[PDB]
Amino acid sequence: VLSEGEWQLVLHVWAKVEADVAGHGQDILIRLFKSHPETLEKFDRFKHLKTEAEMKASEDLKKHGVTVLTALGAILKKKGHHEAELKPLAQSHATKHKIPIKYLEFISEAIIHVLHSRHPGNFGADAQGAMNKALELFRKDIAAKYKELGYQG
Ligand code: HEM
Repeated sequence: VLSEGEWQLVLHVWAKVEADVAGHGQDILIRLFKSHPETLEKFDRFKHLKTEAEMKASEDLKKHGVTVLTALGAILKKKGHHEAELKPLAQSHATKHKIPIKYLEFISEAIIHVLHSRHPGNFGADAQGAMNKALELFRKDIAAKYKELGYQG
């Protein structure tokens, strides 16, 4: 369970993200695909992209990144009260996309890398700790839902 103070560190950096969610989404997805190329293979729409340049130039990848970060933003703003938001996401990611928890750890890593790089003003050690706790909470709740749904994850 996060403290209010932890949630405020999370939402303070998220507010900066929201200055340009499309750019942040591109950086995060590209970092994920570069750091863990196996994750790209889950995306039938994107797995043809060969290079970072192709990824940066993809309008559809940018749109998807906005979709992803907007969903996660909505989850973070619930400050842990995210049961309703998690249900459809867990279902799609378990049953249609088949995303293991290990891959959710990888995208969590990518989020943290990007925030650390872009926002050292609002992502010092304490703030990163808070964001890690929020993402661990998300992953723990997603893992419990995967098990309910029948997916080992
Ligand atoms: C912060 C974690 C994540 C969030 C908030 C998120 C959010 C979303 C959202 C909102 C969608 C669109 C609706 C849906 O199908 O549920 C989506 C689609 C998808 N997600 Fe995720 N996602 C996350 C992590 C992952 C990861 C780690 C992978 C793969 C390694 C993944 C693979 C996919 C795929 C393959 C689709 C369908 C893409 C398409 O339209 O072609 N997601 N995700």
